[PDB]
Amino acid sequence: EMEKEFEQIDKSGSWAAIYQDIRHEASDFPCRVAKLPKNKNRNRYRDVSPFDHSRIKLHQEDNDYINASLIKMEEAQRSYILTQGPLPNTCGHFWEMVWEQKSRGVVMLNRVMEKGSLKCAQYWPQKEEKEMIFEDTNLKLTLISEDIKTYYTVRQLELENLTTQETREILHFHYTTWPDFGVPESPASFLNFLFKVRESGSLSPEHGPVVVHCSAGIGRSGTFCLADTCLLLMDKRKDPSSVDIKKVLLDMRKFRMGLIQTADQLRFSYLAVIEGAKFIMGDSSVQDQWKELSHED
Ligand SMILES: O=C(O)C(=O)Nc1sc2c(c1C(=O)O)CCOC2
Repeated sequence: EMEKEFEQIDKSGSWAAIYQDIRHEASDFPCRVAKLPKNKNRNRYRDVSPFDHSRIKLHQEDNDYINASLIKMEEAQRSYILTQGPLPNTCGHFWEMVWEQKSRGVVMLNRVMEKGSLKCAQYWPQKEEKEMIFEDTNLKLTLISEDIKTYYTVRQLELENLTTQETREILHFHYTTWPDFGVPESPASFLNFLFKVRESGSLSPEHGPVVVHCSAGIGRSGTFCLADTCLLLMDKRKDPSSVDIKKVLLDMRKFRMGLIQTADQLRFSYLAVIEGAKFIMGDSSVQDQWKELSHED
């Protein structure tokens, strides 16, 4: 079990070296388009880029570049798009991505402001009466409503492709108390948020991949995707002991660099997957306990 692994790791206390090891083994593939001079103002961090092979291409003639990747989990049969927090010049690209890729959900794990700094553009309308038009990629976006909980909010957004006037509804799941380079307050509130995204239908192979972002699209997003895929993998077979957590993080880092930013986020992933296995293994009663524990209202 991952659970025995956990206990070994904790008792020796070697999370850092374990994480060190993941970092040393992770793949390294080129990011030449991300590094082209034209794309400088499209990347938020110099040292966080999409790999060329897995990047998302915009369906524009101009410049198809966005800092986003498709994480395509073959065995689990689930994909996500991981991306950075949109910059002020790329919010139009971000929604073009959502449109072209046919996503139904956007999972945001950061606040706009963190640690004194602007981690992300305000890329969605905070009120119904004030829509956003993105003239560059010709899209319009309206808040339809939202559902504010103590640690998270769910918005319903209407996205319109102005050119054809086709519209779609996007669900936005905003986790607002997961610290940059930190962990959730607990596995319970993490799982509570994750199962809310799952319940909503957005992960569900009739839609495009869910878009997951934090500020860089690697630390908080990798943690979220790692726990989700681990639980999925375990569901298809009903076999916890077939899931190798480190190795699934390593399959994911084939598609985007840097997924999971610290050893305690790695450690939090084992906690999350070990708690969530109770639900996958057929005690659905823990779901309701997570919700209590989480203090959602
Ligand atoms: O938002 C996250 O969870 C995340 O991965 N962020 C990251 S990863 C990363 C940075 C940041 C940041 O927010 O400043 C700054 C550059 O180094 C790597």
